[PDB]
Amino acid sequence: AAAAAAA
Amino acid sequence: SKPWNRYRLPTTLLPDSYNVTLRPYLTPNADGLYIFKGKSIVRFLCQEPTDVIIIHSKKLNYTTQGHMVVLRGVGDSQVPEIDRTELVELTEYLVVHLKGSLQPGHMYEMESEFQGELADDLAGFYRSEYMEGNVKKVLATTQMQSTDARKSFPCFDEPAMKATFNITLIHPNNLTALSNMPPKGSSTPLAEDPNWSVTEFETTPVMSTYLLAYIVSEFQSVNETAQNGVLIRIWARPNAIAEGHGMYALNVTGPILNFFANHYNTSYPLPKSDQIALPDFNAGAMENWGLVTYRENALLFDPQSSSISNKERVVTVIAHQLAHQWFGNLVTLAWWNDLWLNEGFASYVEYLGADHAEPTWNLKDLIVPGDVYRVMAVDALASSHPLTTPAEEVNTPAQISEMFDSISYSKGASVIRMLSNFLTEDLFKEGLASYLHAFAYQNTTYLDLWEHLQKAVDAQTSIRLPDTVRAIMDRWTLQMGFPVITVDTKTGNISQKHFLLDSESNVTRSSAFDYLWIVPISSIKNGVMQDHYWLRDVSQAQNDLFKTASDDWVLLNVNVTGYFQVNYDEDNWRMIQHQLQTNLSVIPVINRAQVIYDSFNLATAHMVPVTLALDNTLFLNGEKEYMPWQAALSSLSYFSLMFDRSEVYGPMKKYLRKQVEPLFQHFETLTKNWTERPENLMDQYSEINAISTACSNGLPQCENLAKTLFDQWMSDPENNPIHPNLRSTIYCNAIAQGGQDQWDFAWGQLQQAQLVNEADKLRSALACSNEVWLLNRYLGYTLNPDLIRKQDATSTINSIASNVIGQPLAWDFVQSNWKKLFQDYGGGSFSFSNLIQGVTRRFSSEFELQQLEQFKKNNMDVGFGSGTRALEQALEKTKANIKWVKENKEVVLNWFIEHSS
Ligand SMILES: *[C@@H]1O[C@H](CO)[C@@H](O[C@@H]2O[C@H](CO)[C@@H](O)[C@H](O)[C@H]2NC(C)=O)[C@H](O)[C@H]1NC(C)=O
Ligand SMILES: *[C@@H]1O[C@H](CO)[C@@H](O[C@@H]2O[C@H](CO)[C@@H](O)[C@H](O)[C@H]2NC(C)=O)[C@H](O)[C@H]1NC(C)=O
Ligand SMILES: *[C@@H]1O[C@H](CO)[C@@H](O[C@@H]2O[C@H](CO)[C@@H](O)[C@H](O)[C@H]2NC(C)=O)[C@H](O)[C@H]1NC(C)=O
Ligand SMILES: *[C@@H]1O[C@H](CO)[C@@H](O[C@@H]2O[C@H](CO)[C@@H](O)[C@H](O)[C@H]2NC(C)=O)[C@H](O)[C@H]1NC(C)=O
Ligand SMILES: *[C@@H]1O[C@H](CO)[C@@H](O[C@@H]2O[C@H](CO)[C@@H](O)[C@H](O)[C@H]2NC(C)=O)[C@H](O)[C@H]1NC(C)=O
Ligand SMILES: *[C@@H]1O[C@H](CO)[C@@H](O)[C@H](O)[C@H]1NC(C)=O
Ligand SMILES: *[C@@H]1O[C@H](CO)[C@@H](O)[C@H](O)[C@H]1NC(C)=O
Ligand SMILES: *[C@@H]1O[C@H](CO)[C@@H](O)[C@H](O)[C@H]1NC(C)=O
Ligand SMILES: *[C@@H]1O[C@H](CO)[C@@H](O)[C@H](O)[C@H]1NC(C)=O
Ligand SMILES: *[C@@H]1O[C@H](CO)[C@@H](O)[C@H](O)[C@H]1NC(C)=O
Ligand SMILES: [Zn+2]
Repeated sequence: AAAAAAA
Repeated sequence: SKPWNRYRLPTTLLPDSYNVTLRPYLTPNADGLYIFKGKSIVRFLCQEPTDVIIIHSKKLNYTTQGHMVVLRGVGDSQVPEIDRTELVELTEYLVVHLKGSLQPGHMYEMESEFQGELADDLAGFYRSEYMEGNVKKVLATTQMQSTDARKSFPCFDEPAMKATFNITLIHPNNLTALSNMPPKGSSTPLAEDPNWSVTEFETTPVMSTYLLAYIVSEFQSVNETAQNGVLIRIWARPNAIAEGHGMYALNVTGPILNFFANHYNTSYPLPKSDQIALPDFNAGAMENWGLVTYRENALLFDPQSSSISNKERVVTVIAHQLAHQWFGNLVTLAWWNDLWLNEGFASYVEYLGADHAEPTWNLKDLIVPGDVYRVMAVDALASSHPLTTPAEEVNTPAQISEMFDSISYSKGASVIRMLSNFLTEDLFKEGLASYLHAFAYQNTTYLDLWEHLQKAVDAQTSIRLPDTVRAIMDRWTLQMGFPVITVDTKTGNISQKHFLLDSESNVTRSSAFDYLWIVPISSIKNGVMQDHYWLRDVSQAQNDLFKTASDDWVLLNVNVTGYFQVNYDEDNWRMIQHQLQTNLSVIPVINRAQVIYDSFNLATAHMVPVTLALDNTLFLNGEKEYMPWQAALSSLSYFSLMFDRSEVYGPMKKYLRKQVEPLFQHFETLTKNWTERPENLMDQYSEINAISTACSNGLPQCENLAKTLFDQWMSDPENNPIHPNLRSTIYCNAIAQGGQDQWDFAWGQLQQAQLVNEADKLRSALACSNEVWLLNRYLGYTLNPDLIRKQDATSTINSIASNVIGQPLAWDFVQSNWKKLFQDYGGGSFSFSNLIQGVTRRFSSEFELQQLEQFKKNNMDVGFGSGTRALEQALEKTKANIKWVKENKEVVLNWFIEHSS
């Protein structure tokens, strides 16, 4: 699952 | 011990193929229970003789005729008689005791009939409820990740035990049934009741149970056929589709799939790609092979109300899941202890895939603020852990769940990106293709990837390494943390040591390597790339690459491709600073950010003075680009948190007002009086941050823009004149300047908001009022379900708390209403750890510590529950804040006074 991963 | 009391399955029996038929009942019974029924046949092969079948089963009731299963032989194999079947709940097994042994090489079929709750629990086959108009809708969907396939049907539910699956869904005839594979053909009526239909799906490839998916709903799709015939569909609520919200996802999917097929040198391994937007899907996204699930705000995009960061989030979350359709799904890591490789890889390549779809955006840069510096905050702690975990320490579902963390994802991504960079991408891609082709439809460990990368290294002569791929990566995967690399530019001496933010921390986790790494070190000297260097597993070395004349400067770790931070002697720092002051464009934008990120961390660790870090922000008055400003803002938010109620704040504010004004002025012109947005993403991001920084630091021109725009909105409510990008700042600042007219208008807008992301901005902006009475009235709303959603309650209180004026009010509110513990910890867990974290965040005095202790002195009944550990963290954190403020207040005050004119 998931990520992306914001900044 | 008995095998049914061990958490890992036996290796005596291996599955070949499954038939599974599921039937969700989307109408509750006369009691409000929703159920699904199922029937399954698993065909498996005996490897070693055994008189017991152990298969996973979780929360299923069996209604099979006779025992819980029927067992047959395949072809002309004989089968032993069943002695008994039992359920062993702890290890989540169905256990079939036989009266004789299964025979090596023989195949057997095991049939079962069963049912379970179609719960509101996001696990296995579950239900999801949402609203369409005044109508409450219920759909059935799946989340098998990690050990929940067994909650929907009995199966050998470990990722290496792959099989083909023939899925059939029985569903109301006016609903659509989706699964991993296309339907075999049109649905046919269920003979026992033609209000139901039967949809059969094509056989899956050999695959893992955790990647299965099946969905019954009223959803509709937008579609495209790629040139190779692959059908691409985006599924969502009918009203979302009709609104066009699925279009951006549809736009990027085709280009992302094409990028990956080429990148992986491997055809997309399925006939179709479905992606589905589910309301309130809290797992965020899951890479089910051929049927990827997303929460709506992750997949859907509304051009008229969504910001650019929103668009960035859609394209990268899509690239991430699609990455897995090869890496993870086609080739699967054999056990959960290697989860980091799978999620780390996707977390890295999501930027590559997304960059292909949006090539003007420079998306690849975002891994640095988004993953590298993010994870370095937690990996620079004594309480961190290595990427690697021995397989034999990961056994239970709870242990498996613990694999899914920041280290696995973000450090995984950082380390893999470092690896690709030091190998070069071409060479990395060659090993990657070789790995995928060798292990297609099978399972691997991380050592298999290293082996294939080493094969690529060994087949060429250009790239030379100081050791094997494995030996190098072992330094980054078998031990926790990362080094600070310190350079003395007068000698060219270079050292490494384990970097901890807390210089007084005791590291008790031992390393097989004594916390020494083998480190790839790129460098730039006077704006010119130098030869690449490897620091070997030594504490100190020397090289002339890092030796300068006092008019020269050197800067290590170009683009922060290496998973480390860099310190220099003070003279080199000043040279860098001078360069940044006179011609900044000579230093890559990512390194302009790095100088800030690293120096602030180094100051925390007492490796430079805090004034040196602050000195590194001085160039920002001439900085136009997003990242270096973001670095400053991320590093300074703690300063603001500690000092915004103190004498330090005016000078800080004035300093920031000074630094940001030219950037504000720049965008004023560039945007033609804020009428058109900058072209590319980085520049849009920079504008957002500039407006935010300007307004929140009291720049009159920003305050004026905010007031004007909001007044304009208020005179014409149906025509919002504020571009989505700027809404959060404009709304917040305007409400701050205004009174109940602005507040009541925004509240009205909140109450009729259709879109979650607009509602979020409004909720956050309403907390920006500078009227005590409005904030207290707002707090009084947060516990009313009619006005503020339950799921949004603590978020809202937290936003009020982050307002300096709202800080005492929110803190009083929490202490006083704490007895909403015997009300929200038995109906809906209610993120209490976040609330405590948020309202106590500012505490930095002995007096505030005493308040927190005095408040804690109510352990007598009530307790804290989910935030019991969060309170202890708040006390430790306050002591750390107290100490930091005492060490830093005087020095910081005078630096800001000195530099705000
Ligand atoms: C799922 O469906 C597939 C496809 O129809 C079945 O595959 C057949 O299985 C037997 C081997 O046991 C062969 O005789 C056929 O050649 C297979 N067909 C194809 C197209 O591969 C598979 O057996 C089914 N799974 C189960 C559990 O019945
Ligand atoms: C798994 O399901 C498949 C599909 O229903 C079964 O294969 C069918 O069996 C029926 C008889 O019940 C025949 O009419 C068809 O020839 C089969 N269809 C196909 C596409 O092959 C299969 O028998 C099931 N597996 C087991 C072990 O029962
Ligand atoms: C996987 O990679 C190989 C190697 O690059 C590709 O094969 C090459 O294709 C080009 C045609 O554009 C030829 O000029 C080369 O001579 C080919 N090399 C070899 C060794 O055959 C191949 O097309 C790629 N396959 C996939 C599925 O992406
Ligand atoms: C897990 O993966 C390994 C491969 O990494 C599988 O072992 C291979 O099986 C194939 C046939 O599918 C053989 O051609 C190879 O020689 C095997 N390699 C080995 C044993 O090292 C293994 O079958 C998979 N495990 C399970 C349970 O499926
Ligand atoms: C450091 O990162 C920058 C991106 O922030 C790289 O610059 C890009 O490089 C490629 C090819 O040279 C171009 O497509 C981009 O347009 C470049 N952007 C800019 C602003 O130059 C740079 O090449 C990286 N440096 C190293 C050594 O890898
Ligand atoms: C499973 O069985 C138990 C009683 O044995 C019952 O409480 C439960 O409701 C059953 N669940 C379903 C979904 O049939
Ligand atoms: C499907 O049928 C049910 C029962 O009549 C009804 O509640 C529902 O609105 C229908 N949905 C669609 C999409 O036609
Ligand atoms: C999808 O692509 C079309 C064609 O380029 C474009 O006009 C449209 O703006 C895109 N939709 C979104 C929401 O970006
Ligand atoms: C630099 O390294 C050499 C090599 O061991 C050592 O003798 C010298 O003292 C070091 N000097 C400084 C200033 O670090
Ligand atoms: C700054 O440096 C870059 C790269 O050397 C150069 O192209 C540019 O002309 C310089 N600008 C000024 C004002 O010195
Ligand atoms: Zn993932």
